[PDB]
Amino acid sequence: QDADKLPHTKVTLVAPPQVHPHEQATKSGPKVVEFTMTIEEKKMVIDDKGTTLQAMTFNGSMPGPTLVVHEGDYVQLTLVNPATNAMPHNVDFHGATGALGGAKLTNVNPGEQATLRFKADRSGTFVYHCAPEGMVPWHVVSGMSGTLMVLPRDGLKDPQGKPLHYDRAYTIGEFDLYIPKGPDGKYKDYATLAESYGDTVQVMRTLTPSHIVFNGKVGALTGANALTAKVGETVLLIHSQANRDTRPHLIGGHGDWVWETGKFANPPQRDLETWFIRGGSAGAALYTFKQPGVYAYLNHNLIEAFELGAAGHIKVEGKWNDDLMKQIKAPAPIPR
Amino acid sequence: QDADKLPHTKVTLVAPPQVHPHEQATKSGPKVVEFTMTIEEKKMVIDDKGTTLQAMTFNGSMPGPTLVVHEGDYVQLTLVNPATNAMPHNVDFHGATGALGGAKLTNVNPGEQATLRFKADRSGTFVYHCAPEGMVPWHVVSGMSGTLMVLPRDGLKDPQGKPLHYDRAYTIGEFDLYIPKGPDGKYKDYATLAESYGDTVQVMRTLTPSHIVFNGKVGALTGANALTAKVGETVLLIHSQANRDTRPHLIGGHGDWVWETGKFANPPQRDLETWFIRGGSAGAALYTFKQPGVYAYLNHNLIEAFELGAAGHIKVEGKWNDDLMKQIKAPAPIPR
Amino acid sequence: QDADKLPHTKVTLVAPPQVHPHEQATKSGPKVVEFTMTIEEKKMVIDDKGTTLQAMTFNGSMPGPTLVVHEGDYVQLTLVNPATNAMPHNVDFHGATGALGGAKLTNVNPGEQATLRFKADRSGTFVYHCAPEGMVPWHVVSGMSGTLMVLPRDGLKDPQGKPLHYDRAYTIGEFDLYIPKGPDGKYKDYATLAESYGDTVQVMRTLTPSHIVFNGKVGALTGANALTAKVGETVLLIHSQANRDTRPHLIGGHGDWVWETGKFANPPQRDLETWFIRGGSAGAALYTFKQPGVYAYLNHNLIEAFELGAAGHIKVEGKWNDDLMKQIKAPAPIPR
Ligand SMILES: [Cu+2]
Ligand SMILES: [Cu+2]
Ligand SMILES: [Cu+2]
Ligand SMILES: [Cu+2]
Ligand SMILES: [Cu+2]
Ligand SMILES: [Cu+2]
Ligand SMILES: [Zn+2]
Ligand SMILES: [Zn+2]
Ligand SMILES: [Zn+2]
Repeated sequence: QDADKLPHTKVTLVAPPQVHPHEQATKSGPKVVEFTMTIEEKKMVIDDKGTTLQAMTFNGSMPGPTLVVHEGDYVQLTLVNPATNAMPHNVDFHGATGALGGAKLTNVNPGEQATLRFKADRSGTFVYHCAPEGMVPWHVVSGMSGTLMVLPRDGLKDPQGKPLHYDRAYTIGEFDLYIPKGPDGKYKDYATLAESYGDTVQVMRTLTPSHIVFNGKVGALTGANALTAKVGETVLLIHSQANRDTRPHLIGGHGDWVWETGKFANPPQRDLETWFIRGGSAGAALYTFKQPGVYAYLNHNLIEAFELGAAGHIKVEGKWNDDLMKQIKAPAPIPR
Repeated sequence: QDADKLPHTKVTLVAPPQVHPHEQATKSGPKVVEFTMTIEEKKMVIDDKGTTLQAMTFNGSMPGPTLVVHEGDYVQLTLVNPATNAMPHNVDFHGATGALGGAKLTNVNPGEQATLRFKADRSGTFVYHCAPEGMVPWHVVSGMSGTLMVLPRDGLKDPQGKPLHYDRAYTIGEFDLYIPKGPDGKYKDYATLAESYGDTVQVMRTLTPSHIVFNGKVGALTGANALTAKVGETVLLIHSQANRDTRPHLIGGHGDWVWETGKFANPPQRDLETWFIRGGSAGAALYTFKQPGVYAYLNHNLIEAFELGAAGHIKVEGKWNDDLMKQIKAPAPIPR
Repeated sequence: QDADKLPHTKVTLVAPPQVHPHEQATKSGPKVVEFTMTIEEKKMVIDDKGTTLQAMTFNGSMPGPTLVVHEGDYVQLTLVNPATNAMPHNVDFHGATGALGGAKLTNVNPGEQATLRFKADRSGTFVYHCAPEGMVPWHVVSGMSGTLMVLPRDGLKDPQGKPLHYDRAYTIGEFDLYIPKGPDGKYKDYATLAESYGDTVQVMRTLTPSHIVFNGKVGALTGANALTAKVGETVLLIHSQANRDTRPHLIGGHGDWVWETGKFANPPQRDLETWFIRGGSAGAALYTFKQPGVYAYLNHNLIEAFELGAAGHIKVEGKWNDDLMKQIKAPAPIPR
């Protein structure tokens, strides 16, 4: 026990899909790691036809940034709700024990801020999300979630206890969105956040999302914004879904080691084609690239991916390996 | 073999969320454990606006009571269908081998009763449900399911083979309900069970539940009816869903050890934030409370929980632990 | 490396639910295994009321046939798209590494054919499916998927490393179908494949299937077409779902050993009542029959099974075992 004896570090958060610099295995000791996050309500364009979402976010982004600590650290968050916002908010860390994830101790009306500490005594990727009483699903589906990664002190491990590592970490929040439609069957635009509410609840209750998006927008992780890697590189793909199940898949790739339930004291599974993230959870997959090219990373309900938007790209540099894959005969007429 | 050489015990069932008294590890030997259950059709109020369900139940409750035996025992059930009921019924134990779970050997018109025996040769929590030919989903979604827990003879075990135990067992049946609506868009009330049928089937086919409820009602496990524990206590949370997937989560807590597929010869997983119960199955989680307070136990599709009703509370007594969690700065104005 | 040094074998594919002859454990060495498949677009009757699907298939069947190799082999597929078809097509093997599963190297307009080779370096059942740019979900949901099983060289293994085997392999593709309805609320019939498109997309986007079917049709694996086994026999049930989650269950039976994620380097789970196939994946269960009779194999969302069609039968010959299950008292009046 006593956390007050311990050294402090301040961490500067970065925007998804990146994750702030951290060590995997560490020789360092339990610290009190300090973070600050600032809630921002805002309208966002979520697709290529100018449909908007009256959104709510931690730190301006969907998802919130990923916070990283080691098992044994103490997370200390200053949560700030500017008076420029319209709603109260709080925070529920699934990584934390007591007070409803910290939601009870972090209720912040606009103009307020609070500071929570909890011990990160359990390794894994864990969702955090806003949970204001009477209003939980709305705040979550409107964008208010992210990931806390608690790495084992000696870093990641395979089922045999052998070390595993990644060279690059990426963070993907998947967001099932419930955008209301007018009598004309066009999506509704709302002047304020409060005004989106009633109509939104009614779409939510149909359990049918209008949109399902990575990192805030259809196409968010495509084009200039595609993720990147090199043949030989190991990536950790962190995938959070605070409200609905999803099934990540890397087209042309695999999940070399996957913790689908996101909890690193458990052995991961290997060679996965498609894994499963349970709504209300974050999972983690390692992949070491072996072929160059553009890969698709997606929800493998293909409707949810291609029709609804749950899909991104990874652009991978390096040398083609004909042993792994070879075009023997290119497309050509069927021999007469 | 031969079951006829064996001693008999009669078990007196109790109503959910409690589970009848049983031993975990036992020095005792294979018995023929005798149970009796009586089907009851009845109208139930399922939410706080007086919406009713033309329900069908084992022993008067949703879910049915939980039956407990040890691996190697023989379950012997007398299933009674009173002439005061309108439908035939039977029973399908997923814990059992042959005759479609026992459904073929237990077809009981109103006024009849039958007695089934099967060997409980496989450990785990297992769903049982009514499965009358031509009418299976209807009977299941209208309430006719429950759990058979078959404990290992030497009790529960962690992945390393170390003993695990619970001090208190709770049983939660989650029920996706398909209540029809009138042209006025109000829920339909039906004078008889038979009359609910056609309209219900049509809602079912949309795969969109009107309600999703723990133990028969919205708010069933809240207020006076909240579950209870103490700091230091280990609870086993048994969660059945005979028809639809769900994703249990304990807010402010974890799944210390979880058998999401519900089968105790498999190693459980640890530190889970959210687990997954496959429709047609029962799972089991252990949690040892470390902080006092009211916890929410819920389906972490938050729409299904807060809008539709898949949520309950656990009221936990004891001493707050500031090491685990501490309000450093309560909500207060953002410093100018 | 070099695949060109290696011997070739030609495999003759068979129609589901059968799987072409293969060895489990093998003393043989890495070969280049050659397959050819021919795409066929066609109208199919999918239920007992003459509803049709403008379908697209590999080799004339839903699902495609199952291709079997051993870990270390090279799969070499000649994919043929006859000029009698209307669409371009390709193939994405989840078992393969690079070029989007091989989709990029296999784009075949009608009248063309291509040949792909990749190394099957990872054991498991893996989905393959057509993935033509701009048109992926449509081709997949209209029938274009199947399984590649890559067996370990020394065959299947339990979590302790002990050998496992099957005597009979069956392959089940489950297909969520999105059949449009007219203003009269009857299913739409389409003269051409291209004409089904726009309406189909709109049903897809509701994420509500009109039909969910094993192997192309409601009742496909029932009656004369039921699967078969004997008491004492071990079956491997391969279950693919290229687009949507499903939850296989064997009524009256179990999953003795189950790889729900379908990847044989992972330990399987035992005693499962219901397992979970993630959309975009194939899983595998072993079961050794202990009782004769007709079993139901189904998606245990019972609505999806009985209302929508995700259910088949297994007819099992042999001797009843009263130790496992016994009708103690048949149905008879409740004693006065
Ligand atoms: Cu909020
Ligand atoms: Cu939560
Ligand atoms: Cu019944
Ligand atoms: Cu069942
Ligand atoms: Cu195609
Ligand atoms: Cu795919
Ligand atoms: Zn590396
Ligand atoms: Zn205890
Ligand atoms: Zn055998």
